Amino acid sequence: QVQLVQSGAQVKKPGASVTVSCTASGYTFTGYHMHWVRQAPGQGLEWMGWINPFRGAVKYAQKFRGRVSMTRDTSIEIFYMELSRLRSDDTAVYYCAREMFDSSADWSPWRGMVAWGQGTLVTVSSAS
Amino acid sequence: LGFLGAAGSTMGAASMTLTVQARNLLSGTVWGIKQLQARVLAVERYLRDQQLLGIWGCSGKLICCTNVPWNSSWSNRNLSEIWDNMTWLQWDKEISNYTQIIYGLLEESQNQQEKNEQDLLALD
Amino acid sequence: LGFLGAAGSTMGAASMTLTVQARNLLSGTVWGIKQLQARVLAVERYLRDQQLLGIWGCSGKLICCTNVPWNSSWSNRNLSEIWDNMTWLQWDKEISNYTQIIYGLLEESQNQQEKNEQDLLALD
Amino acid sequence: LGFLGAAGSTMGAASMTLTVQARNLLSGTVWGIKQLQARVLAVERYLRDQQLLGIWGCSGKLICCTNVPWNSSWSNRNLSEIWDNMTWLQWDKEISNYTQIIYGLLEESQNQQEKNEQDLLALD
Amino acid sequence: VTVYYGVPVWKDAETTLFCASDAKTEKHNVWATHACVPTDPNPQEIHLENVTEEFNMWKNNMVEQMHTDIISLWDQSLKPCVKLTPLCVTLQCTNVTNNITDDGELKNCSFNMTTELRDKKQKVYSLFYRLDVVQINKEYRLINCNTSAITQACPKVSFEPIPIHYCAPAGFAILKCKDKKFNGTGPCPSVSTVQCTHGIKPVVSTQLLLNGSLAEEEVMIRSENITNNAKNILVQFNTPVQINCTRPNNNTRKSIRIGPGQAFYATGDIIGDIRQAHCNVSKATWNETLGKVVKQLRKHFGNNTIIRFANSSGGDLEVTTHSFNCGGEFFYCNTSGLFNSTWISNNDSITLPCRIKQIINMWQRIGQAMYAPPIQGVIRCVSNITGLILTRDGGSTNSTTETFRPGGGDMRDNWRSELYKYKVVKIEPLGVAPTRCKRRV
Amino acid sequence: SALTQPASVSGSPGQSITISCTGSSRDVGGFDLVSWYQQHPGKAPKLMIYEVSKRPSGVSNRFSASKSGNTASLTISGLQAEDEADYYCYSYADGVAFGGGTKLTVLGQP
Ligand SMILES: *[C@@H]1O[C@H](CO)[C@@H](O[C@@H]2O[C@H](CO)[C@@H](O[C@@H]3O[C@H](CO)[C@@H](O)[C@H](O[C@@H]4O[C@H](CO)[C@@H](O)[C@H](O)[C@@H]4O)[C@@H]3O)[C@H](O)[C@H]2NC(C)=O)[C@H](O)[C@H]1NC(C)=O
Ligand SMILES: *[C@@H]1O[C@H](CO)[C@@H](O[C@@H]2O[C@H](CO)[C@@H](O[C@@H]3O[C@H](CO)[C@@H](O)[C@H](O[C@H]4O[C@H](CO)[C@@H](O)[C@H](O)[C@@H]4O)[C@@H]3O)[C@H](O)[C@H]2NC(C)=O)[C@H](O)[C@H]1NC(C)=O
Ligand SMILES: *[C@@H]1O[C@H](CO)[C@@H](O[C@@H]2O[C@H](CO)[C@@H](O[C@H]3O[C@H](CO)[C@@H](O)[C@H](O)[C@@H]3O)[C@H](O)[C@H]2NC(C)=O)[C@H](O)[C@H]1NC(C)=O
Ligand SMILES: *[C@@H]1O[C@H](CO)[C@@H](O[C@H]2O[C@H](CO)[C@@H](O[C@H]3O[C@H](CO)[C@@H](O)[C@H](O)[C@@H]3O)[C@H](O)[C@H]2NC(C)=O)[C@H](O)[C@H]1NC(C)=O
Ligand SMILES: *[C@@H]1O[C@H](CO)[C@@H](O[C@@H]2O[C@H](CO)[C@@H](O)[C@H](O)[C@H]2NC(C)=O)[C@H](O)[C@H]1NC(C)=O
Ligand SMILES: *[C@@H]1O[C@H](CO)[C@@H](O[C@@H]2O[C@H](CO)[C@@H](O)[C@H](O)[C@H]2NC(C)=O)[C@H](O)[C@H]1NC(C)=O
Ligand SMILES: *[C@@H]1O[C@H](CO)[C@@H](O[C@@H]2O[C@H](CO)[C@@H](O)[C@H](O)[C@H]2NC(C)=O)[C@H](O)[C@H]1NC(C)=O
Ligand SMILES: *[C@@]1(*)O[C@H](CO)[C@@H](O[C@@H]2O[C@H](CO)[C@@H](O)[C@H](O)[C@H]2NC(C)=O)[C@H](O)[C@H]1NC(C)=O
Ligand SMILES: *[C@@H]1O[C@H](CO)[C@@H](O)[C@H](O)[C@H]1NC(C)=O
Ligand SMILES: *[C@@H]1O[C@H](CO)[C@@H](O)[C@H](O)[C@H]1NC(C)=O
Ligand SMILES: *[C@@H]1O[C@H](CO)[C@@H](O)[C@H](O)[C@H]1NC(C)=O
Ligand SMILES: *[C@@H]1O[C@H](CO)[C@@H](O)[C@H](O)[C@H]1NC(C)=O
Ligand SMILES: *[C@@H]1O[C@H](CO)[C@@H](O)[C@H](O)[C@H]1NC(C)=O
Ligand SMILES: *[C@@H]1O[C@H](CO)[C@@H](O)[C@H](O)[C@H]1NC(C)=O
Ligand SMILES: *[C@@H]1O[C@H](CO)[C@@H](O)[C@H](O)[C@H]1NC(C)=O
Ligand SMILES: *[C@@H]1O[C@H](CO)[C@@H](O)[C@H](O)[C@H]1NC(C)=O
Ligand SMILES: *[C@@H]1O[C@H](CO)[C@@H](O)[C@H](O)[C@H]1NC(C)=O
Ligand SMILES: *[C@@H]1O[C@H](CO)[C@@H](O)[C@H](O)[C@H]1NC(C)=O
Ligand SMILES: *[C@@H]1O[C@H](CO)[C@@H](O)[C@H](O)[C@H]1NC(C)=O
Ligand SMILES: *[C@@H]1O[C@H](CO)[C@@H](O)[C@H](O)[C@H]1NC(C)=O
Ligand SMILES: *[C@@H]1O[C@H](CO)[C@@H](O)[C@H](O)[C@H]1NC(C)=O
Ligand SMILES: *[C@@H]1O[C@H](CO)[C@@H](O)[C@H](O)[C@H]1NC(C)=O
Ligand SMILES: *[C@@H]1O[C@H](CO)[C@@H](O)[C@H](O)[C@H]1NC(C)=O
Repeated sequence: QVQLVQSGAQVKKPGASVTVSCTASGYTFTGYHMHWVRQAPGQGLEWMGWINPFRGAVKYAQKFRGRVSMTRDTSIEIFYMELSRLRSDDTAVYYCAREMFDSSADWSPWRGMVAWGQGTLVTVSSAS
Repeated sequence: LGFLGAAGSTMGAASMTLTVQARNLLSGTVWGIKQLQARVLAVERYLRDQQLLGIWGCSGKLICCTNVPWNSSWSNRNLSEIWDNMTWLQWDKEISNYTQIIYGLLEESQNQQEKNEQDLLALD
Repeated sequence: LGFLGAAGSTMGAASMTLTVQARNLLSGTVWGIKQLQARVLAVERYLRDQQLLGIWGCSGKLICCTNVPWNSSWSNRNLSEIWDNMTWLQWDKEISNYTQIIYGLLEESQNQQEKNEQDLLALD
Repeated sequence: LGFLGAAGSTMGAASMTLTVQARNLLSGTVWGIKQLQARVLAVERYLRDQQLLGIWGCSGKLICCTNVPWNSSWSNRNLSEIWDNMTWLQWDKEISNYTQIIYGLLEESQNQQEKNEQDLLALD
Repeated sequence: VTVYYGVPVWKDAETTLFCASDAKTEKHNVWATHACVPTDPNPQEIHLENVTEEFNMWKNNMVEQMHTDIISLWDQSLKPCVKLTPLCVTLQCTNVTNNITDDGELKNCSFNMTTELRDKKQKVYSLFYRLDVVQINKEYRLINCNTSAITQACPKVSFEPIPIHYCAPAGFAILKCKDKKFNGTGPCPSVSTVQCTHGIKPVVSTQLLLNGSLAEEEVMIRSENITNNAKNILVQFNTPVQINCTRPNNNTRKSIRIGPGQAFYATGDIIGDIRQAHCNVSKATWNETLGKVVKQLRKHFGNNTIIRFANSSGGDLEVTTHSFNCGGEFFYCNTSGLFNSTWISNNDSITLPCRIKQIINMWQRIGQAMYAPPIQGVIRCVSNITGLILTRDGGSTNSTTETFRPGGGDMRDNWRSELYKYKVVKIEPLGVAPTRCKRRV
Repeated sequence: SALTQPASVSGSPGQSITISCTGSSRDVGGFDLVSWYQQHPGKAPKLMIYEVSKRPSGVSNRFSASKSGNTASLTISGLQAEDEADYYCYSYADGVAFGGGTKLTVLGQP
């Protein structure tokens, strides 16, 4: 089976840093790329980055470079998505999307990312 | 011209270079087992080639003759435009369409037909 | 009729299936080491058989004759009651006691002779 | 006289014992991998010898005439002074320097000429 | 019809390729060549004309064979050496450095270790590196103590990349694309055959192809497809770049006993000043090499666009930095200064921090780790840089600027840099032909 | 978003409609990696189709999609109740980009 269990919802203050976990199960961990997708409630769909589990190669988005930081731990088979310098617009639910084909495919890291996680909603509000 | 020396030369000039690559077809613990399996594969493929040649109505090396006509569907051209205007690579690229049944009929209608009446007209 | 296919066929028709088993004779870590051992054994047996065909005065397939005499010891019987009364199975079962000496005779008495007078007559 | 029996015998007599050693050129974990390696070496060497014997234009055994002139320089002797004076051992010892050029020249100049005009004379 | 035996026919195929090495120094079965057969003394390289072959270095199956072969050879040469399962033990470890930032990066750990006699136990000390141990809750322990089994590379063998020739067996020939302007895919005007390849140094490196082949007098930017950012961009230089890689620390090797018959080589006191390795590259020569490579890069993206170089994005230490070996141990140079230039339209040496890491889990096989032994004395080596494993960052709606960052990780790119101009084809000397001849009856 | 999408499409079940994911000459006509997504309200998006003129497994044949040059199109057949969700067009051009979103109504009011 394929299940991408994430962490629970978190409440943050603007200017802080937020990290979220997304564990993978039931497939070869070091052969499938993992897209991280962020969704603010009610608007369009955007993208964090994709991690190659083999050697941890990453590639971020132009508008998130300098803020996002993604790592992983192969031994425990989980994914990490750390976002810092939070802004009021960053209040959203984050999705981790496992890809469909193996990393050695022709267009593997740009495929449809069939498998998706449950999603963690982070609330970044000036209210305390 | 060495191994595969006349690879691009015309067939008429390539008719005399059969020898070099007929000769060089034999070349005389892990990381050492590769040598063993490679040489076994080499000898087995050499025997494929020799057995295919022998079972055909040739039993002769680098050249033979036969009694089967030319099917009128296999690249119907003239002698000049096949023997002087073309090289083996392009030809066997445009001829791999029936090579299987080319060999099938070249063995059936020769070994079990021509060699059949060989057996008969020597048995008569 | 496939490999060993016309085994039960009488030699009148079994003489025409020889090319089938000639073509399929060599059939074109542990649990994988057996593959290598089996393939090298197949190669060795095939080349032993080809060598026996070679040291004999045949140098060909499916047929060869010779000048060495036949022995009554070898299933003394007339042509009809050995080519139409039995197959190769029973006959071999009754002649698989002379195979070494029959091979030796039909080898030395002509290869050590008939090729020698052939060279001598070409030497004139 | 058995495998390598008449080694010291005169070449005229040695011509009659070629087949007894041509017959025995195939002879049918660690400390057992040696058997596999040895049999692979033996079979590959025998196939190298057969490839040489066939590419030279005879494909026959124990006797192979040709159409390439043997210049007197290499021999520097006469028919009696070669076939009687010395056996094959010291003959090879005194000739084991040209065998490369001997083989290459008698193979090329024989095949790629005689076989080519043989196809030509059958082309008419 | 008429069949010919020995017809000049080759077809694309895959087969097991054996090796051949120079006879020139056994050094107790050097990692690269132990049972490798002697190379051909005279490498007959045969040239061809009227020859056109569809080369494809990315669909080439030779590189996969060499990668698996290197994996198996490393495991085989690493198997009989000393197991380091008793090093998993609580390390009472303390800082060494008095002045602030005189050098972490040097940890003096005192621990227990079972001696020759199982009844007795000995108290020993060693100088580990920060990247080699992690803190447990100060008490430290080996970083790969909970995920694999540490195995010391027995120091009798060396890590020298020896030139290796992979030579195809009988019936298989290796085609060499000898033309100058070779892209990586398509017909090759000058195809030449050879028994087997030149001397390949199986170096292990990322972001810089050390001691590679630089015969390409042009900086040919290669990749399986330019438009795909996520696929690494292969670069091969023409002018070598000199590099002075040094480990100024003078380490002494202490043979701590883990007998019976087992030795654990631990670092003794660093006799001399405590320093960190620095990987120097001449600023000028590196500048002009970058100028050449960017001039050639502009041929793949527009006519004139901004090309920006930046430090590695992120990932494992073996990817964010420059992994390699110098004289017997593995260490990394962040090369954050070699990629910081941004170019729009158009004497000293740059110095890079370099961090030692004895324990290594290269190739990311969790089933086995490794412990590189310390090397006595100062380690100094000079290598030549012939290529960059760059990766292109994602573009935008209007990509007037394109930023190139170092990549690597997957070692197959390292091997493709030496096997781009080679491929194996099997021979099919059987082939029919039309003739006027006629066999007799 | 680099991809422009229709706001919403309305109708009854049973007929056939098309969802035009028009884009630029460098995104839909430039490549051939255009895909379509299905996001239930409050549920993580699912892959409703593999790519242009390409259907994957786990989905019904009712989703037939292609690209008409500069205007990629998703045509859903056999309109039914379960289709009631939000559909996101997904193309491929360097850094990954996503469509704004295509709402749809079935067997209900516009
Ligand atoms: C690219 O190619 C470079 C040139 O070959 C190479 O750099 C040289 O590499 C050699 C081999 O590693 C270095 O020499 C050895 O170094 C080790 C470690 O110091 C020594 O143990 C070894 O033997 C000793 O040498 C001592 C004198 O140096 C001597 O007193 C001892 O008795 C003993 O013989 C060698 O000296 C050499 O120093 C490197 N640099 C130079 C100046 O040539 C690069 O490493 C290579 N790069 C890669 C990535 O492969
Ligand atoms: C084998 O041993 C290794 C080495 O000890 C071990 O590696 C560690 O695994 C743990 C997870 O099991 C990692 O822990 C995480 O690290 C990330 C780093 O960014 C943290 O973000 C994680 O969360 C903490 O930090 C956040 C910061 O914003 C906090 O918000 C959050 O509340 C947490 O405090 C978390 O700590 C750890 O980094 C690695 N590496 C090291 C050096 O410890 C590996 O897991 C072991 N394998 C097994 C199967 O035991
Ligand atoms: C890492 O810690 C080691 C243990 O503290 C240290 O080595 C030990 O240092 C002490 C001095 O601090 C030495 O003490 C002995 O020195 C001489 C030896 O003849 C005499 O004065 C006494 O015998 C005295 O006890 C230890 O001999 C020495 N080694 C051992 C085995 O304990 C290392 O130097 C430290 N390494 C670094 C680089 O900090
Ligand atoms: C390898 O990389 C190619 C691009 O270098 C891929 O291609 C596809 O995408 C390019 C644009 O990036 C298209 O290029 C132009 O083609 C013609 C003009 O020659 C026009 O359609 C238009 O100007 C395009 O921009 C390619 O046409 C397009 N190819 C296909 C088949 O759709 C290519 O797909 C990629 N992978 C492979 C397997 O080759
Ligand atoms: C090796 O094992 C011994 C087991 O006793 C450790 O000994 C103890 O060490 C602590 C400090 O770490 C002392 O407080 C105890 O009194 C010691 N016990 C005895 C009986 O000596 C020893 O420390 C271990 N080695 C190291 C380097 O810590
Ligand atoms: C690329 O450069 C950035 C700085 O622009 C590096 O990030 C800093 O690295 C130092 C040293 O490790 C840290 O002290 C800082 O806290 C880091 N800053 C941030 C914002 O993370 C980064 O490590 C460099 N990358 C590489 C691979 O060299
Ligand atoms: C590393 O340090 C050791 C210890 O100083 C050097 O070995 C010798 O040390 C003695 C005592 O200081 C000196 O008298 C010798 O001259 C040293 N050896 C030599 C050859 O000079 C060792 O040489 C040092 N290694 C390096 C490469 O600096
Ligand atoms: C290579 O990149 C590293 C960061 O990954 C640089 O590290 C510096 O580390 C010191 C602390 O030791 C910080 O004060 C600096 O700010 C760091 N610099 C950067 C750019 O992050 C390292 O200097 C880089 N090496 C170069 C530029 O050659
Ligand atoms: C190449 O073609 C020319 C055509 O005239 C021919 O003379 C030459 O022998 C050929 N040689 C090779 C190596 O193909
Ligand atoms: C040759 O083979 C082709 C195969 O299509 C067949 O049509 C033809 O009749 C055969 N014989 C001749 C004389 O062409
Ligand atoms: C003959 O068959 C081969 C193998 O299918 C093919 O590559 C070649 O193009 C064909 N030639 C034709 C159809 O003329
Ligand atoms: C069975 O044996 C008879 C014996 O006369 C023979 O004629 C016939 O062909 C054989 N049939 C087969 C299929 O072997
Ligand atoms: C044939 O050989 C046998 C011995 O194998 C011998 O008894 C017999 O006389 C020989 N000749 C004939 C005609 O049988
Ligand atoms: C060997 O001799 C026996 C004598 O009874 C005979 O039955 C047998 O068929 C002969 N050949 C063999 C064993 O194949
Ligand atoms: C040895 O030489 C002598 C010379 O007279 C000859 O009679 C004898 O038969 C030879 N022996 C062999 C085994 O050739
Ligand atoms: C015979 O003549 C040919 C051609 O000149 C030469 O290659 C060969 O070595 C000569 N060998 C002798 C002396 O038999
Ligand atoms: C082979 O011939 C060369 C040239 O005459 C000579 O130097 C060499 O000694 C010969 N080798 C022998 C007779 O074994
Ligand atoms: C001592 O070791 C700790 C380990 O975390 C390190 O943070 C610290 O900087 C080191 N030095 C001092 C002076 O505490
Ligand atoms: C082939 O060469 C051309 C330039 O002649 C280049 O544009 C193209 O990208 C190359 N193809 C590959 C994939 O190497
Ligand atoms: C590195 O050291 C060697 C040996 O002293 C020297 O030849 C080389 O020029 C140095 N590197 C540079 C870039 O100057
Ligand atoms: C490289 O050299 C040019 C002059 O040719 C200079 O403008 C530029 O700043 C240099 N770049 C670096 C990084 O030194
Ligand atoms: C690289 O260039 C940037 C340009 O802003 C500069 O800030 C940085 O210090 C440079 N790095 C090095 C090591 O020269
Ligand atoms: C390649 O590196 C070596 C040192 O490892 C150096 O001597 C050589 O000059 C460099 N490149 C070339 C071919 O000049």
